[PDB]
Amino acid sequence: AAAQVLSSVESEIGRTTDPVRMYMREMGTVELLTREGEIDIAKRIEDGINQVQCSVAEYPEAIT
Amino acid sequence: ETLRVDPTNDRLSALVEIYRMMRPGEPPTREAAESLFENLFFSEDRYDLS
Repeated sequence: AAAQVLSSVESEIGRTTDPVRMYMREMGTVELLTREGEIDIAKRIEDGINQVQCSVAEYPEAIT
Repeated sequence: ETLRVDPTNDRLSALVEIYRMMRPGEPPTREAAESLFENLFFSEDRYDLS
């Protein structure tokens, strides 16, 4: 539904070249879950890094 | 005659079209439109006739 509100405001955009407005619009749709939402994705960081490291231990050339 | 050409109705849609003429393309958040019109003519600091 957020994208729908973007597009109605975009149908009115009266050639306002001001990139301020443009950026402001896009960011205006994206909400921000706080507290734990942030840590959520931080966990995804850690597991991605360890993933590749597991491969390094397991893989022949990597230890080499 | 004026009333006929103006398809807009309530206070809010008037504030919307106001805001959309002044800032065409910026999404009409309610408080932004109200604050715009209010501050245009009724802001003490902005508006002094003397």
